[PDB]
Amino acid sequence: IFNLFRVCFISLLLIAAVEYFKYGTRINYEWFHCTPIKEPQSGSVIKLWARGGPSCDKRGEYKTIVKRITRDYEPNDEHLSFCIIENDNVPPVHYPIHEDKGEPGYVAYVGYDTDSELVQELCADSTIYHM
Amino acid sequence: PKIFNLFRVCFISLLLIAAVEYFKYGTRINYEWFHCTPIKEPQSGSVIKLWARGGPSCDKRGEYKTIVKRITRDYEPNDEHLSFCIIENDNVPPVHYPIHEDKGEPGYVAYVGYDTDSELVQELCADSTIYHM
Amino acid sequence: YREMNYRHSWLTPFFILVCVYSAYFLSGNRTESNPLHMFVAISYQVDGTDSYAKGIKDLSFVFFYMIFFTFLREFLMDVVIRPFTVYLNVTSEHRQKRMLEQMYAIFYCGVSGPFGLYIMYHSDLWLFKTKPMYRTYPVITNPFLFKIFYLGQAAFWAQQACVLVLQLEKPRKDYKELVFHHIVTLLLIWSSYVFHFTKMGLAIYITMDVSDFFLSLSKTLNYLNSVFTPFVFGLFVFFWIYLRHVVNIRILWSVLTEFRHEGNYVLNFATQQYKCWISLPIVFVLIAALQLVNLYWLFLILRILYRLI
Amino acid sequence: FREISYRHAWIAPLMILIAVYSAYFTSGNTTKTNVLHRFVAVSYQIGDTNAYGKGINDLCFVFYYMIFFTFLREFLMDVVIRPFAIRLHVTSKHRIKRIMEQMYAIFYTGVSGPFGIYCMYHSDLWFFNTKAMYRTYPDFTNPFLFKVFYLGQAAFWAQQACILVLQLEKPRKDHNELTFHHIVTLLLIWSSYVFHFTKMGLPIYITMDVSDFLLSFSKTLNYLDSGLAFFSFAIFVVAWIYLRHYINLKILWSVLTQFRTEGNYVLNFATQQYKCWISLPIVFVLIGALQLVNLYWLFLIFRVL
Ligand SMILES: CCCCCCCCCCCCCCCCCC(=O)OC[C@H](COP(=O)(O)OCCN)OC(=O)CCCCCCCCCCCCCCCCC
Ligand SMILES: CCCCCCCCCCCCCCCCCC(=O)OC[C@H](COP(=O)(O)OCCN)OC(=O)CCCCCCCCCCCCCCCCC
Ligand SMILES: CCCCCCCCCCCCCCCCCC(=O)OC[C@H](COP(=O)(O)OCCN)OC(=O)CCCCCCCCCCCCCCCCC
Ligand SMILES: CCCCCCCCCCCCCCCCCC(=O)OC[C@H](COP(=O)(O)OCCN)OC(=O)CCCCCCCCCCCCCCCCC
Ligand SMILES: [N+]
Ligand SMILES: [N+]
Repeated sequence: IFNLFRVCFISLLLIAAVEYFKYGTRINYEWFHCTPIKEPQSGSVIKLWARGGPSCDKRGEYKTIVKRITRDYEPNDEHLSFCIIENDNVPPVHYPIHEDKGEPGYVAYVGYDTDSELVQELCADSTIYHM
Repeated sequence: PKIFNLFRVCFISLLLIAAVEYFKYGTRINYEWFHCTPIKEPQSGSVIKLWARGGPSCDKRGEYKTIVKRITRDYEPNDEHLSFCIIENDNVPPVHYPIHEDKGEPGYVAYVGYDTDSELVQELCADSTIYHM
Repeated sequence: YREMNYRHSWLTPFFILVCVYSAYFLSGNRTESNPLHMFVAISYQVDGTDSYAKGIKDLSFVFFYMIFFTFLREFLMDVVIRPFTVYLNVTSEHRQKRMLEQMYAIFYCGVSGPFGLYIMYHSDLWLFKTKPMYRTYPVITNPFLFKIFYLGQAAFWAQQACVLVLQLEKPRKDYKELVFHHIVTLLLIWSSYVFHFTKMGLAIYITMDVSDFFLSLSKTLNYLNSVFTPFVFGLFVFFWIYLRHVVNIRILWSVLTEFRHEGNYVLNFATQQYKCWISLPIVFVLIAALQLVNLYWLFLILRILYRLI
Repeated sequence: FREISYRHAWIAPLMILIAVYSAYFTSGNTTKTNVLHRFVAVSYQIGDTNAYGKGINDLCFVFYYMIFFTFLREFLMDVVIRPFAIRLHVTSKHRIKRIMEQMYAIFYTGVSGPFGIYCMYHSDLWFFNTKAMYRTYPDFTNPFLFKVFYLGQAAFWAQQACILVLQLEKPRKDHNELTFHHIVTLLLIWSSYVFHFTKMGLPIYITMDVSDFLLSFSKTLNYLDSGLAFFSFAIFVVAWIYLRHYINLKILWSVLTQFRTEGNYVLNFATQQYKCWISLPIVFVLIGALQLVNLYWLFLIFRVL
């Protein structure tokens, strides 16, 4: 009885354990597939895009870009400005398996507002988003 | 063994100490899940107006994270490619939401729809940048 | 009732099944909206097409049909085969009880086996075709019958593992192998279903089921005394070698030469595409481990075959 | 060799103490870059300011000074306290064992209280100011003294809890009572730091230490037959009354009132703003549970009266 309950409980935990792995990986897939790459421009400003294989699709880059924008900068310390520039010249799935990748499908320039003017120069015509 | 009883407490304690450090880290990176409520406003077959609601802790970052989280989860680009835009309400500061229910305009709204309604997402975006997924 | 409950152990599960089935059908809707459809039928049908997805209700189907098999297990015992063993006049408490364990193995191996073949016949996997195992991977949704098969086997082997862990009868010297057989069979059934390897696992399950059918049928006659015991045992070696070794080796080889070339091979967590260079060692290890166990069993059958001669 | 390692139990942890200090000091780095700094000194200093952040190196500091307190405990008992009992002509070995922990208790709380009131004095928490407990919340960084105090105090109680867990001497009537105290103080020390409630935990801890010090001083004078025991114990009841009840009740009232009025009362996980309507019951019941224990303990003191 109790032994069965333990067998059932541990088995159901394994079921739930595997389910969350499938769910979490499917939901945070960009973490496993998209490597954020930084190019510090000046001050707090950086150029930001994600790199990876076929699974690092445009959505994954955007999620990867947003993650570091929203984690490497604390608006409650200082307000920040950023822009995410889509690469119109690649499809959502563009990155090949091998390391000779092309232009990223998404790029972002993000910096603290003390550097606001710089972000605008690097963002050019792209909309400036504030956090 | 007495020494075993030492390690099980030093394991139980460190577990507790880390569980809390994960709680204080996990809630801080996922704060928008606690503080921002995603308000979805359907517009057409796949297009929805998408924004977030909350208190002062629902930063403009929280809305953007909340809106992005839904664009990137409520829509599957591998099933069908996705079009969206995020429009900033530049008439409010990044911390704008009051504690009470008379929130006012959100700091961010996004119109997102599958590519079948891409022409329709374009219309609602009203010359905002259109992002593709 | 209580007196009937003890003598006819199947009564209690039988009452639940007839009640839930009656409640489900008396509800009128008899569709996915019914809370009892959570249990009595398979859920997550893809619109009206013959393909069902996976989700929490699958366990509700499995749990409910653990009760169903608990009835069927105990019902066939008390009403069908135990009288048959008395009709055969075994006249031995231990020998008869074991012969029951094997006779029940005929009923379910003799039903699931042909069912797995009927499913696989109505599929592109026919005759253990290893390419289809991978072309359509991930198979996130299953046909009606494959979902019925996988959850039905998960429901069946969960019940068998459930009663075994309860130890309602004093464990025998082979209890360890029964635990391993049930826990490993459940793990393979669950892993293949959860990770969208149902097409691969149906072929492997058919081999393990079909060979077992002949194992129990061969073993059953060994408990008896008939001229058919060597004949069925001879049929068993043919089916064991062909299914547990020839087919499973061919499935093993495909995990090394069609895991990569058939279907998508780029890992993509977004799309649940787990067939990649990381899963290949795992699938190979699992199937190879099963074959290694099969080889150990093959050693037993081969030495028991020399003792037969 | 093992004979010396036995007669002097403080040899065992003096080796690591000497190695690390000598290894740390001899090296020319002696800053946060050195490997031993995360063990020997306070980590996560911000700039040249006196405020220090929190992090895992605060667990390497605790663990390293758990060795120091394991040296300090056994060294003082095996050098000064145990001879002090022998040179005091104590007639009972069981009493000798008990006066070991109290005489050590007089020491460690007798220097902790003075350190704690020193920390509070050099802070705007002086006079047990409940306003300061909440105006600046969250306090993600701490003064040098604060982090040394709490991380040193958590090291001290972690080794005392550990020694109790390994039961160096199993038989003890109040082992369950001590085990509870050691665990509680190590939960309130940790919980208040990790949740940025160091300023509110400092006064609560100071009341515990200053009262504990006079409890131990009174108790030792009870074992050490002297007329001073009652006079010292009299100062304990008044100090206990003021510290465990008047101060803690004032802190409890501020939890009910000033926890909601001073500082930010809007929950904000982004900024770790846990001072809100949710943490209010948690903070109240935790201090309230502490007060109820003090209420029970006050009754026992009155029973002694
Ligand atoms: C050994 C004794 C008996 C032990 C149990 C019996 C053995 C079981 C053997 C295997 C049988 C089937 C088990 C798996 C069925 C449910 C898990 C599953 O497949 O979930 C997948 C589903 C996601 O679906 P998928 O298609 O993978 O991707 C998303 C779809 N677009 O996932 C989800 O979205 C939901 C994830 C579910 C997480 C919860 C995990 C289980 C926790 C317990 C719940 C119990 C309540 C329901 C069951 C009641 C009866 C017990
Ligand atoms: C040893 C084998 C013994 C015999 C096993 C097979 C017996 C079949 C009958 C058992 C009792 C259940 C009878 C039917 C109950 C209600 C079914 C029902 O409502 O319809 C089928 C249901 C969904 O149908 P419906 O709601 O119509 O929706 C789809 C079409 N619109 O979907 C369903 O079909 C759900 C119910 C399926 C019932 C069988 C499930 C398990 C069978 C798995 C194969 C055998 C397992 C044995 C394992 C041994 C091998 C080791
Ligand atoms: C009483 C028991 C209960 C606890 C009560 C609370 C008080 C005691 C707390 C635990 C003991 C002290 C722990 C922390 C002491 C060292 C703190 C520290 O960081 O040292 C500063 C010192 C100066 O250099 P630093 O400041 O690192 O460089 C500039 C950038 N900050 O850093 C260095 O460069 C040197 C590295 C530190 C060396 C410390 C040597 C300690 C020697 C014994 C100390 C005894 C403490 C107790 C006092 C009574 C002892 C009988
Ligand atoms: C025996 C000790 C262990 C010896 C080995 C040392 C290494 C252990 C490694 C395993 C355990 C790791 C647990 C997780 C560590 C925390 C991770 C971390 O960096 O968390 C950050 C956090 C500070 O957060 P903060 O930086 O302020 O927030 C971001 C900016 N807003 O940081 C923190 O707030 C964490 C602070 C931790 C220190 C707590 C101080 C009190 C300790 C109480 C004593 C515990 C003793 C346990 C053993 C004995 C029990 C009887
Ligand atoms: N990664
Ligand atoms: N929420």
